[PDB]
Amino acid sequence: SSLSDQLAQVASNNATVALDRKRRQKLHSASLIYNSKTAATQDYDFIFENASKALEELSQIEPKFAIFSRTLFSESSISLDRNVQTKEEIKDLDNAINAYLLLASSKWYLAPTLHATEWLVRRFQIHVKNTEMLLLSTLNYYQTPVF
Amino acid sequence: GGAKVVIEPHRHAGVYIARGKEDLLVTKNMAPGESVYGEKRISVEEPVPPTKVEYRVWNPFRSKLAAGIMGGLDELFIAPGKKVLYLGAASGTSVSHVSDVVGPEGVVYAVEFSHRPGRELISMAKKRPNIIPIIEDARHPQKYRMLIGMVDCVFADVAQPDQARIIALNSHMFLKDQGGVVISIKANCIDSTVDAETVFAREVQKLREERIKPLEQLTLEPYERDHCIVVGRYMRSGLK
Amino acid sequence: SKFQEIETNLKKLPKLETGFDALANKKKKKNVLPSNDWFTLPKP
Amino acid sequence: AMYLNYMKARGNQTSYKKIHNIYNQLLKLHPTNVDIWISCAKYEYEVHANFKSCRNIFQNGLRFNPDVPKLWYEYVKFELNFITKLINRRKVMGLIN
Amino acid sequence: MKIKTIKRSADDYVPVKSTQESQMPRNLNPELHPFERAREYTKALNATK
Amino acid sequence: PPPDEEEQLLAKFVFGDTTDLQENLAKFNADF
RNA sequence: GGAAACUCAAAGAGUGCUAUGGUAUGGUGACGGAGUGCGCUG
Repeated sequence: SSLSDQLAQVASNNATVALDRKRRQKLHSASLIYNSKTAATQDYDFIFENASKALEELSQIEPKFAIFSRTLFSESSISLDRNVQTKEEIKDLDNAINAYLLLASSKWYLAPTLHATEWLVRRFQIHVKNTEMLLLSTLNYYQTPVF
Repeated sequence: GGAKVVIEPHRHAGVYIARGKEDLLVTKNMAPGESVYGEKRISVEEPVPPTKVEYRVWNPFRSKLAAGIMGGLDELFIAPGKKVLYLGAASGTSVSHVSDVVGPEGVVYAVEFSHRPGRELISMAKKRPNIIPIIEDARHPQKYRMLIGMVDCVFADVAQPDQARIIALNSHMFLKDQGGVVISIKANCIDSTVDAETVFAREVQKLREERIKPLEQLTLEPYERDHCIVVGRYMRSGLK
Repeated sequence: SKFQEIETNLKKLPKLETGFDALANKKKKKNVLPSNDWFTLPKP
Repeated sequence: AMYLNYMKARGNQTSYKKIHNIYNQLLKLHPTNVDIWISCAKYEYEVHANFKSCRNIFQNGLRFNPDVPKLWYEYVKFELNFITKLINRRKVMGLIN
Repeated sequence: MKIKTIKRSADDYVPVKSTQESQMPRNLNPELHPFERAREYTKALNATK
Repeated sequence: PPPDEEEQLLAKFVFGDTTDLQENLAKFNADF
């Protein structure tokens, strides 16, 4: 194989790491609520606090989201970076993300689940890391703007 | 009178030329459906159906600024987003044309001192919302320093011998750096003992003494005898 | 005993009310709601 | 107000002139907001019992915004509280002496 | 066997929001900054010029 | 020098300790 | 020459943003607070 092929492989491996400001902007402007110019200027604290509000709304609708408030939506997860822990911690949080996605697959018609999984999109990069489970979970909604 | 013209954009932004067999200097109309001083209008149907928008003929024998435009000025500073401080807004004759050249997103502060012209200015500024009429003497800019902030061009159609002092005071208060200073000098109203070139040279010297660098002057001769427009910019540091 | 009634009256006198330190200890219940030119002639 | 609350609750270690400084600059920036005048005078009467300065605060606030009736009502409330404390200390000095 | 490498983590070095400036970590080791006499000699010469 | 539970709670806040976070991610096991 | 773009770089111009240490917190128990005395202002 060729050098550009092997480098496309290392780009696909390092897809989520922000190695300068321009890649961080292009990578953090990928939101599910806001457009790119607002989404690039938002913080982690802002999107976390309104995603925690939306998870409280989603949890009082369906009470199986409270353990996701315990682990995936806690305040240690504001500073938890995805691509800094090993493969075993990665598989732990990726089956956490799979649990959240196949729990909240049914709830996709009501905006608290959009504002709640906004934080999985922007903190844990599940649109590019945990992407097969995201497509498979929301496959039903294909005539809808959320898909 | 019922004929058809083609509207075409001028070099200057915000003003147009209507070509027929005699071509007309033309501006867009900010208040469509009425004329302000009896000029003629042009109604185009631009393409919900198309809308009838209209245009007003700028008369160079009733506007020193239009006489300057169609004599040929290299740069007006009256532009379609700007703020113009019109000094000597003697009625709504040229202020309406400056107002709709400047457009809905820009502001024209029309300063006039007499009161029946001020009444007509306020009734015109109702249907042209981008006109702030200021009834005050321009020789004391502090009396209306609270109503105006940071204009981009001053236009001076005052006809007083203390013209350059009025222009300098209003520029030092409200004009920004490298902003426009357009002056209509009337030689006979400044003083009639000397000739027109002497009084234009003295007024240009007064402007550069009050640090307004003149870029350009134009005599505007077929429409007015012994007039001038001097276009300068407010340099504020380094005419050199 | 001979003045505890007026000490309680000083305790129950109407105090000066603000909303300023309550404004310091205020919290919010806020959600998040989702997300031609005048002068250009028409090109024919 | 979080600044003022932390600075007041710091206790003996802070200085009441340090609270006076931030009251002075806050009242300078917001003269029209009236609850700051009430809070300033309430801190300097209901904690320090400084009647002269409290009267000065209320008169300066009523100089600035003499339009909201809330400052008027809190001033008549302060004056009634001051005269009630005056006559109760008279009654107490009679009942003791 | 315990093992630890350099975890740079990219949250401390390139900022999340685009409106704010990048972090400039410092390290005052003279090993990191080698030509300390020549560099400020040339800065003093460029200052005199 | 014993430990303390309140001390270790706000110490886990102050030192930025994700140890209970990784414990919960390893523990939760998708029990529902 | 032409076309495409959530493509990759090299540069230019303009605009936006409190863009604010004229010599950086009230305080290394060497410290702070209270009070007194001196000093200062009208």
